[PDB]
Amino acid sequence: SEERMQKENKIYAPKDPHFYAVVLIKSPLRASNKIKKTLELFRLKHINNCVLVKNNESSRQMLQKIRNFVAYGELKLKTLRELIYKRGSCHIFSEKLNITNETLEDAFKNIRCIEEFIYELYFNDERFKELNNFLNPFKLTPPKGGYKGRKAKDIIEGGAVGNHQDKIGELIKKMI
Amino acid sequence: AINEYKVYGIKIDDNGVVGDEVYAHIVFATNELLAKSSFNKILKKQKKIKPKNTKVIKVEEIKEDNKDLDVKNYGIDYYYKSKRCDHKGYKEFRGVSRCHAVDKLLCDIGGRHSVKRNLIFIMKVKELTVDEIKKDKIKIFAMEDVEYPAYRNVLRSNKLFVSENEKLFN
Amino acid sequence: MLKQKMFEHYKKKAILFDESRVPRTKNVFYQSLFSLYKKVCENTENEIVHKITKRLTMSRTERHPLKLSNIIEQANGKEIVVFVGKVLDDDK
Amino acid sequence: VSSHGYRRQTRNLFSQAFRKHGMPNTSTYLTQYAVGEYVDIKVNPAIHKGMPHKYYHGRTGIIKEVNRGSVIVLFNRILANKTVERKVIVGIEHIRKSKCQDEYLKRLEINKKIIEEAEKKGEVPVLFKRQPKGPKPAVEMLMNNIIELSYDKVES
Amino acid sequence: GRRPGRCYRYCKNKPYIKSRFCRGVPDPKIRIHDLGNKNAPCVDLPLNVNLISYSKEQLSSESLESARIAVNKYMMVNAGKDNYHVRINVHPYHILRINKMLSCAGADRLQTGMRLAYGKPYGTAARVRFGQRIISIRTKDSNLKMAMEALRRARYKFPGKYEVQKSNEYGFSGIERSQFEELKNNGKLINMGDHVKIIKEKGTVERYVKLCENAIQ
RNA sequence: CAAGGUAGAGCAUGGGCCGGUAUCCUUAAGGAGACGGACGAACUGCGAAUGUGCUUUUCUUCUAUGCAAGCGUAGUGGGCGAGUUCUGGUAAGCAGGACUGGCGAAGAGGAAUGAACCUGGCACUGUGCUAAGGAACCCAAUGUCUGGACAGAGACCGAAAGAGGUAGGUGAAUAAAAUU
Repeated sequence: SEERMQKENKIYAPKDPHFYAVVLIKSPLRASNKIKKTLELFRLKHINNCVLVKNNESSRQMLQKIRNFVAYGELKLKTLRELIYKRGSCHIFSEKLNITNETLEDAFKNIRCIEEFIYELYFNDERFKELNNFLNPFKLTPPKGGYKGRKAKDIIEGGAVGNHQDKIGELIKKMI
Repeated sequence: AINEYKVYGIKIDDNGVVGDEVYAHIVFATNELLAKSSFNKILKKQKKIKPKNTKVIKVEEIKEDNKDLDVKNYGIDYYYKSKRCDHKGYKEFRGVSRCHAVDKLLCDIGGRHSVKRNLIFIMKVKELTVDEIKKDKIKIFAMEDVEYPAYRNVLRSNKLFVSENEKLFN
Repeated sequence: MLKQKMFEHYKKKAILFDESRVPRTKNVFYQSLFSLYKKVCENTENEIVHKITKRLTMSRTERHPLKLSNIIEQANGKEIVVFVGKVLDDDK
Repeated sequence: VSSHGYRRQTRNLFSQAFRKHGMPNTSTYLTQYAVGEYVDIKVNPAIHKGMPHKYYHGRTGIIKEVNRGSVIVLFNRILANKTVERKVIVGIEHIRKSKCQDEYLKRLEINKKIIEEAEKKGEVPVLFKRQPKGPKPAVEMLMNNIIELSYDKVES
Repeated sequence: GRRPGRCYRYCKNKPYIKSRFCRGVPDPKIRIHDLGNKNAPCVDLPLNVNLISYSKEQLSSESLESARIAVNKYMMVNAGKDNYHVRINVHPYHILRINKMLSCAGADRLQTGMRLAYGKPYGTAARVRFGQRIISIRTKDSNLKMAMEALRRARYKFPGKYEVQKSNEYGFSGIERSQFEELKNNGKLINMGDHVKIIKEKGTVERYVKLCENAIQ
């Protein structure tokens, strides 16, 4: 496609992705009640938790309120795979469990292996709610080699919170 | 270290490609995110398109060759913010790349005027021949007329204590 | 889809027996009867059985009595009626 | 210290707008009201009967009862950390019909068609929900007509 | 006597003005605002020089009066009476208060200490902000170095920072010198003492004609 | 979808400071003035951001180890402090309000020490990693590059006013190296 387009002096820019990934970088214990409620609705509870969220106008206004606590951005397929394979897990209602063939078949009548799960999650938009709400929040370690500056500054200022765009993969890869 | 990037972008509303114009901007920055930040800054001040109505279509890095590390002369036009106002000026440097030239200016102004790197703006970078040089500083080095000896001593070994009768420096 | 699935789960869990409740009476004949119903509940989803088992655990005041005529008034044309309590005479 | 009369602190409120003094227009008197409509309170300072208390100015409620020249409207209010309903009497000169239900009523008109067909042909409605604005769309660009931008303005 | 200037330097309180609510206020010390050749036509005194504020504070009516005398005496001796015009731009409208207390304190029938502490009128001041023009001069172009030195002497009478600067403007018009000449030639200006009115193609024609016969050229 | 009059901006009704060309009125003074500059917590012609309420799950997102009418009964009714703002006062570790988190009733690691500041909320053990803050020695971990700076200075530290030394920017000259 890129060849055909360049061969007729035109640029193509794909649609923005359907989901962002969010990581809780610093402690919320002194934030206001309005902030605490917003973190609850995104299922974030302890430091170094990571979670996936629908890209949508409501979500983008929720993120604006909490941007001083969280790093966020977009995630390509290679990193999504390493996350699910190395740190993924699930729940039925109050029972926490490992992702196995029996448990997929039970929950989603037509997904049978962990590779089909990752494929649907990335490529099918209309099933995102069901597919996302099956996974538990990911529990990560602090990054290997530490943070370079005062993490509470914005990424533009040289810290660690805010919008890392196409480059969140680098933070997550040090935290798996 | 500093790098050079060129960012391209368009306007959008409730529907796509609302203007047929494309806008471009060359910038020296450390990474792509600091590049994209600058593009947003200039659009909002020279036009009035805020981020929610913009989309970046491309970011590209610009790189030279210089396999033999040949040394060249450059002139740079800049401004910076102080406590009073904004101060414009021009200075000349030598180096193996445009980025090598630009990193030396940023270091200079931080040393001489006590300014953080984000308050300095580059307006123009130009490569020059020997007849073009304006100020005094680099001309002797450009005309190839310099030799000098070493002022700093250098340690011979990593050991902390050594015998009195050994050679200590260089 | 999901919002319905969730609510239909809550409605069910609101009916079923709690299994961490027990009657306070030291009467061994009453405690026998509770044991039967308890073992039936863990092998069924039927709402009538669950309701009965929850009511055996409530206090004497919660098990308020009814008069014969009021049972008939509430029977609504059924043949068998069930009541966790004591049935008294109506002189009227 | 301050006082506590019925029209305390109403110097800005309860004053006419510039070049809009005088009595109300005919449309005010020819509007018909019904129980269950949503209505919106805005006091006219020139009319001295049937005025509500200034807490209710600019609030919207629901019509409970209709009389010759006045209406009873239901409101809710927090007092001592509990919710209380309040029944406010207002004259027809101090009210206007509310616009707050407008979009919902349009949506109901569309739903009312589908919900009938859903019995005949399908089994359940598609129901036409609203969705929040999604991600930024994709674009194909011709790449002539490039415009350059520069820090040419020195800003002395 | 008076309290020192540090007591009333910064703009702590809201403006407070002589009115029906505030009575028994003393007169300000400065009363005279224009000096030199007041009615000289705008064209005759092209150079403009100003004292400009780099601070946000209150200036007492006593300080303004001392500066007037200082600036005027210099220009009068050096420029001559007919060659200059000085204007002091700021007016002392704000009222200062004092909560007066006795020396032989500790015990009296008078209500002692911080009981009923609201003060009485004490004096007046002007309130000033950054980049404001405090004193302004117009003169002949020969008198730049003289006008500079006159304004320097005011700079020592006020708290904070102030700078002497030269303007782009013609006179006490608001017009840059380049533009003024371009409107003067081509007949568009009407003199009104220290300033000018610009003729425009806006009204009825018989008025336009009647204006144009009055132009400066 | 409503309501609002603060910050900014303005001086059209009311209060109110200084100066005015032509022209006008008298005087042979002064006054008025087609206009400019300066202003109000109890001046307004215009008007934000943040905050408040109403409807819609027929609207995203979360939700049972969750909410909870009703009944019975306790303690409390001297508060204090930080950040952002306000009123009285020359001010105050002073007196008095508003909003969002604390100490009270909160330990642990860090600011040498400190109720409230930074990191961050505690059952009991074991192995790894990071925060804030550090890395000659006291004391677990330290080095490198480029400019400035000589004062028993600085790393900890006061004003209006200034010359001297040195490093750079911009604008004027002159030039038989440059200089002002």
